[PDB]
Amino acid sequence: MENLNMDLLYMAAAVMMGLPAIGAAIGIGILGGKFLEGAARQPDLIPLLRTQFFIVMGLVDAIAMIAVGLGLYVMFAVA
Repeated sequence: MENLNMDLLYMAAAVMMGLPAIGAAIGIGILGGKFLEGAARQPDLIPLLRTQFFIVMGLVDAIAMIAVGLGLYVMFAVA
């Protein structure tokens, strides 16, 4: 209700803050690498537009979830 809802919002937001180290790091490294394999075959390819979409959508999982979730983690526990 009061403290239990603040423990739940905190724990999900810090779990979300670490999630980009799997998600958006596979976005840049593996779906930028697989993008450049697509550009060597055909520079306007359908799996090129999939992999380039996951370059932006990956590294934006990084920016949004790291700043909102590290913000909430430090507000509840450190204060």
